[PDB]
Amino acid sequence: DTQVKLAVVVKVMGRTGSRGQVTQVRVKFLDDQNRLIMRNVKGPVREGDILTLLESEREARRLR
Amino acid sequence: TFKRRNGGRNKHGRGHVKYIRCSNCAKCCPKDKAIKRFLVRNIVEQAAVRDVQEACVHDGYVLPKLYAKVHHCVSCAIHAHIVRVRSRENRRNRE
Amino acid sequence: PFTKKQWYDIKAPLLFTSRNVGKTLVSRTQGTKIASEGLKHRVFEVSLADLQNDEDQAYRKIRLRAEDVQGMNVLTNFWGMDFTTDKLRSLVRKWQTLIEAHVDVKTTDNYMLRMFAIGFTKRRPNQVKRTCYAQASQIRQIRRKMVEIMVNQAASCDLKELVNKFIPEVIGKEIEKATSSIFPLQNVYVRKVKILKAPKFDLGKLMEVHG
Amino acid sequence: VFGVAHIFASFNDTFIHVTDLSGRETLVRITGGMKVKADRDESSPYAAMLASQDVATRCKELGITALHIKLRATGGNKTKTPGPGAQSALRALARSGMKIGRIEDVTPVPTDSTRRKGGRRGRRL
Amino acid sequence: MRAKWKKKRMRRLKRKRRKMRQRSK
RNA sequence: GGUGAAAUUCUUGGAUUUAUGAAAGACGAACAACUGCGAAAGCAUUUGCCAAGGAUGUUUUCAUUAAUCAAGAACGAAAGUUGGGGGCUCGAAGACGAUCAGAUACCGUCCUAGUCUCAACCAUAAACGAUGCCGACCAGGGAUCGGCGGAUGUUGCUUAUAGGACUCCGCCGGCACCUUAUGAGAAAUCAAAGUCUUUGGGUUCCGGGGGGAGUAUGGUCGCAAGGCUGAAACUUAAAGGAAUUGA
RNA sequence: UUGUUGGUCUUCAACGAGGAAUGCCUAGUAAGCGCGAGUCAUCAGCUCGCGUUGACUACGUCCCUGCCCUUUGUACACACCG
RNA sequence: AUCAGAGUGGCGCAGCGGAAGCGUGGUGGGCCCAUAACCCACAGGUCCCAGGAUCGAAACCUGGCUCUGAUACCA
Ligand SMILES: [Mg+2]
Ligand SMILES: [Mg+2]
Ligand SMILES: [Mg+2]
Ligand SMILES: [Mg+2]
Ligand SMILES: [Mg+2]
Ligand SMILES: [Mg+2]
Ligand SMILES: [Mg+2]
Ligand SMILES: [Mg+2]
Ligand SMILES: [Mg+2]
Ligand SMILES: [Mg+2]
Ligand SMILES: [Mg+2]
Ligand SMILES: [Mg+2]
Ligand SMILES: [Mg+2]
Ligand SMILES: [Mg+2]
Ligand SMILES: [Mg+2]
Ligand SMILES: [Mg+2]
Ligand SMILES: [Mg+2]
Ligand SMILES: [Mg+2]
Ligand SMILES: [Mg+2]
Ligand SMILES: [Mg+2]
Ligand SMILES: [Mg+2]
Ligand SMILES: [Mg+2]
Ligand SMILES: [Mg+2]
Ligand SMILES: [Zn+2]
Repeated sequence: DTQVKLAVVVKVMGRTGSRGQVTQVRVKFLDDQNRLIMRNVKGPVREGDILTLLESEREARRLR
Repeated sequence: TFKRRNGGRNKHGRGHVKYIRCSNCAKCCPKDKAIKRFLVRNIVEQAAVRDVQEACVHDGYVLPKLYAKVHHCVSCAIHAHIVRVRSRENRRNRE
Repeated sequence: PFTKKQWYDIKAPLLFTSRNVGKTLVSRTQGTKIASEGLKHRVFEVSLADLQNDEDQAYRKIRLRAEDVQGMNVLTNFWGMDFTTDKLRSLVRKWQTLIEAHVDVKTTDNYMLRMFAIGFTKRRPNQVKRTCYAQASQIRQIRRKMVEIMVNQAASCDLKELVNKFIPEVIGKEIEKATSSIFPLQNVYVRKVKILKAPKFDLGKLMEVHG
Repeated sequence: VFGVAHIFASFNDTFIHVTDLSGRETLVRITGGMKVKADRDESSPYAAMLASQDVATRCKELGITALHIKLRATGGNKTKTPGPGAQSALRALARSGMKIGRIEDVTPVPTDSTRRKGGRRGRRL
Repeated sequence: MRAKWKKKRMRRLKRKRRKMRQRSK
């Protein structure tokens, strides 16, 4: 099974996608405040938003 | 017109240089002309180094690097952005 | 399908400080496919840093063959010596000369084995030159000395103390010091040892080397 | 307790193959194409990680805690670099909860090979 | 390589003409 | 497995994978270079043998024996031809799978001749530095390969030294490179493509608008494919080189 | 008069939110609502203005269509519809 | 002579009772500066003819019709 994990956008990196509709941010896990990983988010997002992750493992790559 | 003084390859005093196969398309390209890069890259990138560094049994374990010497024909190197079309003046720069 | 397999403990000979290399598993002894002498010839791959607990030699992959099985205890003798890929590909680099040698050699017990040795020229301090190459004649002088030494240092009593020359790099630094009035030669090693031919069983010798 | 994990991560697929310390017994062998349905995406890091988690479960039920890793590309007279699934397999076998004993590369590199497929002008598309 | 292929065409036509002349023997 | 995606293909007579070993044939990675050797084509695993070779060194020898070359001759990538050997890989032709309006293609699969080797042929390549060879003069510089000479100052070297490794300087000889006109050129560019209307060191080959055409014919060489030699009628006002501005 | 237009009664069609395609739009904006003027003896389903009610989404990108500048190739210059 | 086979959109073919299409051409739109390709629709039909059986037929049985292929041996 999977458990929904909760993360915080700590810095926002850029705008990926063909049409720039996706942002790339670095998130930080609230339970383990040592695991910082890259994710892609759809929709407006600033520094400090809390992102819900259905799975935690998937980690984006630079300029994905 | 003659684009370059070296003819596009590094051959002086020889008559024949053995060819090599392009790493992407297998095109035969002489060794002195192909675009040769030596890549020393890590086993995993830095987002996923520590969740292997914490799973090392031994203290002081150093994760290897992969070393590969990659050749490209002119077409594949140009298309893969390994080398770029430069201006007439900056073509002469070998640095 | 795994309720029919027993584990065995594999043991390396006493010339290696740390022992008990690991655990293998075979399938429960059935007549005709009895495990004990049915397999009897597994080869295992263990680093030398697990056999001497010093990390300055995490390269130098030891290959160990099974010569006997004593009741859930697989006895093991030395089969081969190699490098790890990362080690060898760190050593070869542009602007320097690589010297290769190999020789077929006999030890006093009828073991035929092939030694491959590798070296590279050393730049000195205060060198302003941008390369360090030998002249294919110095190359030949070094390779001649390299095979000479490699055969005179081998052909000693047993693989026991031959591997006791491999462990602390007697061959390598002896070769470096021997060819220094020819060319400096940093990073000299015995890159591979392939044993060409193993004579017989010789059961007593196996416990002479084991424990 | 140790088993050795041969990750053969080529393009078009990734194999996670865990075997004993002699390579002579298959503990569990799961490939990328088992965890997906479309051929295009067998090599995807997603299939690599699903196969990794599955072999993790099959291994911790066999008493092995720590795995020795032997990475491999296709090699031979072809590409020497691991595919897209090699990295994900290590990442997931490490984060899934298992120890990694030692890492090294087994891609077959000829000291020189036979001729490679395609012809003199190469695969041109 | 139209020059090369034109050369091939001329080669073919010359072979054909030779065959007519040798058949005339 | 393969691909952008697929299919042909293999597969519970177990494919792909893993491990140890054997056989076979081909290839000689990395080192490997604005580096070497060779008349060019070309030559990259070790060791041994055989003859050959350039450069350096020289207070050795001969004494003009030389340069370039009709005739004539040696060598000459790959493909190709004939016959043995071999036959891993890749693979003209071919058979299928796709793509497409069609696809006798590009892409994928299976493959024949071939690729390898021996004996005999063939004699052609963008066989290119698109630049024949010998000689003289002409500018600056730093590298680099071979040899030699001269320097104190250090080696994990060496019964001490000498020497080998490195540093600095110089001279011959190579492969090249960088900066510059006082030069040349239609310019691109070139330290030789300079020393040309202020035109003459020697010699061989070779061009005379574009096509027709490397064609026809005759000769000659070849087993053959073809090689060398090589027109005319007719036709046509441009074809072409370098650079500039635009698109 | 092939009904100018406005009234009265009667007649009660298609149309069940629309295939491929495609347009305009970033705040008092889109959309909804009506009013004025032009035309004008009469005729506004149009155009030009005006107020009224008043949002969704984004705060990007160069994927498609194009535009500007640079470098590059060119056998194009009526210029790639070459 | 007897028998097996085939008749379904203007053409070639598929259709397992619940019952109609595929491919190609036709007409009208779309895409493009335009033409082909390509996209979307709309119109097409005595399922060869007559019976019967059957919840239910172009299909199953029978009968008549038109085209194809066949066995036709000892004198
Ligand atoms: Mg030379
Ligand atoms: Mg050549
Ligand atoms: Mg198998
Ligand atoms: Mg050399
Ligand atoms: Mg080699
Ligand atoms: Mg074909
Ligand atoms: Mg010629
Ligand atoms: Mg020429
Ligand atoms: Mg020449
Ligand atoms: Mg020198
Ligand atoms: Mg010099
Ligand atoms: Mg003339
Ligand atoms: Mg002429
Ligand atoms: Mg031009
Ligand atoms: Mg009116
Ligand atoms: Mg009005
Ligand atoms: Mg109007
Ligand atoms: Mg071009
Ligand atoms: Mg050009
Ligand atoms: Mg023009
Ligand atoms: Mg056009
Ligand atoms: Mg139409
Ligand atoms: Mg059209
Ligand atoms: Zn390529």
